[PDB]
Amino acid sequence: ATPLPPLRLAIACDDAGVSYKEALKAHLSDNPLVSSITDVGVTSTTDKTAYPHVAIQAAQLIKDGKVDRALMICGTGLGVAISANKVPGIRAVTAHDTFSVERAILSNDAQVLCFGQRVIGIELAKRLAGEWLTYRFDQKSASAQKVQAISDYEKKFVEV
Amino acid sequence: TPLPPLRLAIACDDAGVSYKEALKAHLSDNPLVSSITDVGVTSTTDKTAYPHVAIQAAQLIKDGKVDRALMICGTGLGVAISANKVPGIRAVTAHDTFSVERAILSNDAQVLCFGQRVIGIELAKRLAGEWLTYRFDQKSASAQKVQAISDYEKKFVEVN
Repeated sequence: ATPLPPLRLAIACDDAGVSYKEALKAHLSDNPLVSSITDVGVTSTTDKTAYPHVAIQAAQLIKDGKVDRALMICGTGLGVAISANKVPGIRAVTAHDTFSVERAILSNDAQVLCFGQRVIGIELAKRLAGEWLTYRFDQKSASAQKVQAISDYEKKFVEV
Repeated sequence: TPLPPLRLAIACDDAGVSYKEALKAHLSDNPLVSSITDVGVTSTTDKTAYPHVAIQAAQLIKDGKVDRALMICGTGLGVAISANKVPGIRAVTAHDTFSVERAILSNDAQVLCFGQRVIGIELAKRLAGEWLTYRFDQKSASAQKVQAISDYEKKFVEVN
C-alpha cells in the first residue's frame, strides 16, 4: 500500500482558520500517508482563544512524541509559526509555495507547517499539505549540520 | 518623513547575496531607513551557515542596536526559524503584501525574511518598502497575544 510510512498529525487553528482546517482535515483523512489526525481545535469561529495557546499545545504534542508533525492555520499563518518556534526542539514555517514546502522538510526538518487562510486559496493549501507528506528529512545530510547549529543555540537554555 | 526612520540590520547566507545587495541599495535611498548594519555574508564564497547570521542580526535587535532586521536565504525559512529562537525576537517569512502588513500590525515582528530562490526581486523590494510604513500599536488587542508569547519565553533561562 504505502512506499513511505504514514505520519501522525496534529491539526490546529484559531478562529480565522476554521474553514480551511475542516476542508484540509477531510482531504488528509483520505491520504494513505496519514495514519491519524489529532485536532487541537479551535472547533468554532466564536472561540476567541489566541493563536499562541493553540500553537504551543500542538507543538507540545510533537515534543511529547504523540504526533510526528502539525499543520496549523490562522489568518496569515505567521503568529502560529512564531509561537511554535518558541518551543524547544520545534521548528515551524509558514510556507505558501511547493519549493518552500519541500525545503521546510529536506533542509529545515521542520515539524510544523503553517498556512494563512486569508492569504492562500484552498486547492493550493490542499496541494501543498499533500506534497509535504512525501518528503522525509535525512539526518545524515549537510542540511542536518545546519539544523544542528540551531539546536546548539537552543542548548543555551533550560526550562526552570 | 511623516514617520520616524528605522535602524535596520540586514543578513543573508550565500544563497541570498545578490538580493541582499539589491535590497541594501534600494533601502539606502529610503528616508524611512536611518542606517543599515550588514552582518554578512558579503560573498557567495562564504559558506557560513544561515543560523549564525540570523542569530547575530537578531541579537542586534535584542541589544537595542537596530529596530528591525531583513534576512535573505534560499527560501527565507531557515533564517526565520533561527531568529525566532532568540528570546523576545519574532520573525516571519512573508511573501505577500497582506502578510507583511500583519507581521507588524498583528505580530510586532522585528524580523522579515525573504527567499531569494522563491520570490522575484521587484516583489521583494516592494514588500520591504511597504514593511517600513507600518508601526505596531502597543495599546492594541494584538499586543495581548504578543505578551502571551513573551510570557511563555520566561519559562526558559539562558545558562550559556
